[PDB]
Amino acid sequence: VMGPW
Amino acid sequence: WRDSSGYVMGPW
Amino acid sequence: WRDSSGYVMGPW
Amino acid sequence: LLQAQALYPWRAKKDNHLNFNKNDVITVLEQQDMWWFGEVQGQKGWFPKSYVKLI
Amino acid sequence: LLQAQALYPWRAKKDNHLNFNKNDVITVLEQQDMWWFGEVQGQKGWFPKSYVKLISA
Repeated sequence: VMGPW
Repeated sequence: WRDSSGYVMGPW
Repeated sequence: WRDSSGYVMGPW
Repeated sequence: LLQAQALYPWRAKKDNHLNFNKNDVITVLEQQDMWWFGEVQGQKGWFPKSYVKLI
Repeated sequence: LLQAQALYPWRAKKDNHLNFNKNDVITVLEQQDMWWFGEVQGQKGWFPKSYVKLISA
């Protein structure tokens, strides 16, 4: 899962 | 710049 | 150069 | 001290994005998953990482 | 080796600044917020980031 940015 | 507006607000 | 006055003293 | 080279041009869409052309060199300040934060000619801003390759 | 190309001529304002002409290529050695430290014309010294772009290959 990637961060939001 | 770590506390800067342009950085803190993010890209979106 | 990393311990030189020209460097360590900065640009101002 | 990390440098990246633009692969395609990018035009800012917000006041905290960078502008740059193909082959411009950008100093990379921070890296998120989709966007990086960098510097060109003393101006700092966000840009998508897909637009650059590291040097 | 990191290199910069001058967008504007620059003239030293202090004993530890560089001098260079528009389009000159300068070796970049270090940085602070708004300034580069580098080498050109056989001197090392500071110059502002606004005066140059970085270049590659």
